[PDB]
Amino acid sequence: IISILFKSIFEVAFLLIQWYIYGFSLSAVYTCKRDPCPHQVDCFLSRPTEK
Amino acid sequence: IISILFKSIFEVAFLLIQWYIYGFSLSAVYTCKRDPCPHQVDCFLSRPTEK
Repeated sequence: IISILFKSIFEVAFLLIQWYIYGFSLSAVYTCKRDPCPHQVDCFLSRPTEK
Repeated sequence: IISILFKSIFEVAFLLIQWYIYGFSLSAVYTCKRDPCPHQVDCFLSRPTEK
């Protein structure tokens, strides 16, 4: 029973991190605001619909 | 005297137009905010000091 608890705890813990980090959809255009790039740039993904 | 005052008001009008539009010093980096470009770009001039 302890193993069956741990299997579900790991499963819901991995679902929560994916919900927090990425979302559940991918747009086609990303806007990036890092260095050494200037003010704001646009980047275009690869297969946003098939993923 | 009417010719002289006409040429002086023309002179001061052109000085005021140049003060309003350009200023009196060119920087070396311009920030451009126009379509069809993306969000904000920056363009480098040519000889900003000799001008």
